[PDB]
Amino acid sequence: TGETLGEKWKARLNQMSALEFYSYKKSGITEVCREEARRALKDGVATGGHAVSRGSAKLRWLVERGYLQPYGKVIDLGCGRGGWSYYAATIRKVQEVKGYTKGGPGHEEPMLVQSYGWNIVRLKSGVDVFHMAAEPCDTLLCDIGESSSSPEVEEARTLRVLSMVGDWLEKRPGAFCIKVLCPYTSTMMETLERLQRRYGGGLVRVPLSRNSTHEMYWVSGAKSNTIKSVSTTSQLLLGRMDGPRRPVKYEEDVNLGSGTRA
Ligand SMILES: C[n+]1cn([C@@H]2O[C@H](COP(=O)(O)OP(=O)(O)OP(=O)(O)OC[C@H]3O[C@@H](n4cnc5c(N)ncnc54)[C@H](O)[C@@H]3O)[C@@H](O)[C@H]2O)c2nc(N)[nH]c(=O)c21
Ligand SMILES: Nc1ncnc2c1ncn2[C@@H]1O[C@H](CSCC[C@H](N)C(=O)O)[C@@H](O)[C@H]1O
Repeated sequence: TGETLGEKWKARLNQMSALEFYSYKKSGITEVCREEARRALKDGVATGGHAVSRGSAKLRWLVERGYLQPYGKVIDLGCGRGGWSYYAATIRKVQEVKGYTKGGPGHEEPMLVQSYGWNIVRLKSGVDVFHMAAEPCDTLLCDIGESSSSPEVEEARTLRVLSMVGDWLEKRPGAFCIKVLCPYTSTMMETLERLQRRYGGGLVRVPLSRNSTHEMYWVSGAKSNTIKSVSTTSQLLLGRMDGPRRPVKYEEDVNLGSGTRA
């Protein structure tokens, strides 16, 4: 009554027992194996081509199906350690990549490794993108949204980055990948259609994502209907909460390799 499918989903999620939530997080999702790569982020090995974060595999999932084909100048807002930046540098059509994150006592500190094409990567900490001016780009990236147990707080936060991203979409990317932390409220499906009407694109759910978050990524390579695509992911997560759990589909993490300009 009066609630969206996503709203009716997150309510039951907040009422799950500790074990009911633990066994449900990874049930039936796809996940990249990062064990041997975490022994690389600490051994100082920058040559092995490992990923710094799991975001490298997530973006590798999206770029490898035309959901976004980066090129020219690319920009990743909230790069953290640059999981999205180090994969974008391996793309052959891109030239300049710049990452930006604060990395203060509030969040993750950027890491610099030697993945293939690391010379074109510019990751600096100490930036607040909510007070940053938009620069011309051909590929916009944004992975900022922060979880919250209240569907209204996730809404109040997601509209803030979508209003900030409108200044970078005012710089007209050629291919973008914007994360919509909460797309499932009646105010959300409203705005996401309003932005797609003027700037194009569509939303898509990545199998790298957990069952605990309703996050979806607004891409430039998919033209899906908004309300139907969001509701599809809503109904998809609900079925996983009732029956017996299912094993996670493991995969090999990206291997960005090593090298220089080419
Ligand atoms: C940790 N946790 C998260 N969620 C739910 O999953 C959604 C996203 O969960 P997340 O795991 O993706 O979030 P994050 O990326 O920060 O990792 P982590 O698992 O460590 O969760 C930490 C955050 O979850 C929130 N949280 C902690 N405990 C609970 C709880 N009992 N119920 C709801 N939210 C919680 C807190 O705001 C905390 O900051 C949250 O909105 C929440 O409804 C939980 N639900 C139950 N029923 N029991 C839990 O323990 C729980
Ligand atoms: N308001 C803000 N301004 C700048 N960076 C922010 C921000 N809010 C969150 N962030 C940053 O966004 C990052 C998201 S983690 C994403 C990292 C990377 N895109 C990857 O996929 O691997 C966090 O590390 C956090 O530091």
